[PDB]
Amino acid sequence: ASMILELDCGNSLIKWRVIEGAARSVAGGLAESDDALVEQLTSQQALPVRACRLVSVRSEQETSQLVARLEQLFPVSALVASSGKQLAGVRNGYLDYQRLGLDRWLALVAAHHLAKKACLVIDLGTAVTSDLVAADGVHLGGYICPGMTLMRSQLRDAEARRALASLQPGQATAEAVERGCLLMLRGFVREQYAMACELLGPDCEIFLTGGDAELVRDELAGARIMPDLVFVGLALACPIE
Amino acid sequence: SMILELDCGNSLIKWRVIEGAARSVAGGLAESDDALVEQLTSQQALPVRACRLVSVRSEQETSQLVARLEQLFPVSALVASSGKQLAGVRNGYLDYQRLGLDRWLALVAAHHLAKKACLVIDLGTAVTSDLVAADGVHLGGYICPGMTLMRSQLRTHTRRIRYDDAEARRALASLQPGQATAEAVERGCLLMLRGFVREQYAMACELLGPDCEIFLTGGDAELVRDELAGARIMPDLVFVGLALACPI
Repeated sequence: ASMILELDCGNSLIKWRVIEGAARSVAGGLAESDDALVEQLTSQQALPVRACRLVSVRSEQETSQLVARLEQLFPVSALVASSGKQLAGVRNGYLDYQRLGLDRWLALVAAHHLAKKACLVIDLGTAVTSDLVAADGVHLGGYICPGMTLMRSQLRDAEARRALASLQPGQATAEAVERGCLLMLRGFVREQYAMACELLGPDCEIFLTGGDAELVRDELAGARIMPDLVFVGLALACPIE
Repeated sequence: SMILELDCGNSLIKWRVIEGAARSVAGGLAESDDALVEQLTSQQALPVRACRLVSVRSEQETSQLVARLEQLFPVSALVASSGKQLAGVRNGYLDYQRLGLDRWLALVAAHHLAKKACLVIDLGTAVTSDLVAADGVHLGGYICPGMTLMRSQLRTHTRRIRYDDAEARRALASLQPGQATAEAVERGCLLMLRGFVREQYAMACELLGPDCEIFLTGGDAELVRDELAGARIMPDLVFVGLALACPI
């Protein structure tokens, strides 16, 4: 049969996966550079990839280049997600709908599509984003702030996890920074939940995504953790056969 | 005769001149060793006959600043140094010398003034928070980015984040969901900042008791003080500690 290669092209990373059928992932990875990406994908050209869809927050030129390299590695005609005032019953909340990062857009649309209720959508990645959508599908807007990665490379994995074994006051540089930043991130999440309760109601659905979701999930007992949220939205934005 | 006081941070150099025990009559933020020596020129007259300072810079850069000072004033400059104890306060870092000297003097000043357990947060380019038990024992602290650093990080992360100061200030008039880049970024970062402060307050109530005194310093203290009505805002906290570290 034919499989689909999906990609999320962020500012500093490219996440990809190949799915069989509707959404069963059989392979995927994270590339810190296009060369790393080509390197990883080259090992999967054995897979019957015959379709491709992706979302990108990079320049129109940078994306076309990537698309070109993709269409070289696989016999496909890549679909590229684009800005919209509406998608799957969800209304873009930006003054200028095109100003909304496409990654945030697809994820928040995916969330409302799945919940059909008001929801809080938080992406804990390199950068952190939070978006709120009313029960009627209207996007209220959102927020942006740095993630653990950006906060780190500014003031400075198994060893860092050790510094994070406690959130009590640090007695050494490494501890102060790691615990400081995580408490700042955890603080942000609580501010988002409070804001959502106020504008969406206490029973709103909560969606967490991004590689650092695990660091804050304990704060919201009922939150739904979905590493591939954006990809759910990408299927809606670029439907295939 | 007056005293010239300086706080040499990694970037800016906050200074002031005081008459008597601590009455400030002049001061300012010098973003560079140059925007200082000359900055002590503009509004000038003040007859300083003593000087003390704390610095978190290389022992090189230190005398590099002390240099153009030992010449501008007939004073034998006093420099604050690390310590395991000061004015009844115990340094809480495993290696007492790794603790930022500015943080150190500010938290010591706080306990010196309260004589109770305290939470001390400095809302500057970078944000720091330290806790001190009622017996004067520093439990340690936290370090994280402040507003300017968070903006800087995001700016560097993506070219899609760029706007005017005017648009930036406009954005902070509300904390509701942003509907434009400046609104999402400015409100996001401020909520993260306000969020960090609430976590610190919770951590303090836990380890120090709900009775602990709260001290806020740094230029961005105003952005978060409403969260702690009882908070004591002290822009010059570090200088209270400098006098304890270098008495005159």
